[PDB]
Amino acid sequence: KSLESINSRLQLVMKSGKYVLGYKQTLKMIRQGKAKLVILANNCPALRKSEIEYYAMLAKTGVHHYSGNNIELGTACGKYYRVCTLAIIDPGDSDII
Repeated sequence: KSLESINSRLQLVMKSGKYVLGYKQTLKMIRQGKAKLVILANNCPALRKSEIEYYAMLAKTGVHHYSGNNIELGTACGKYYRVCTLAIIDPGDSDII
């Protein structure tokens, strides 16, 4: 995996792609086979990381383990709250996949 940060690519998804935020919707999208890529912050709860990784494995869906924390991920998503996980359904114009 490249050392390059995904931050700018994530911003491109926010602007041009399709995505969901949060455990409930991320898990739903994984389980329905709609998730093209899942992202997890480094300070997500361990039990939640494990659950998401497990279901993503069954769905053959890639998981990118974000190098930063949920403050950084929330900020990269243009939110004013912490974000632990999201599922990208359509990358739009981002070469993120």
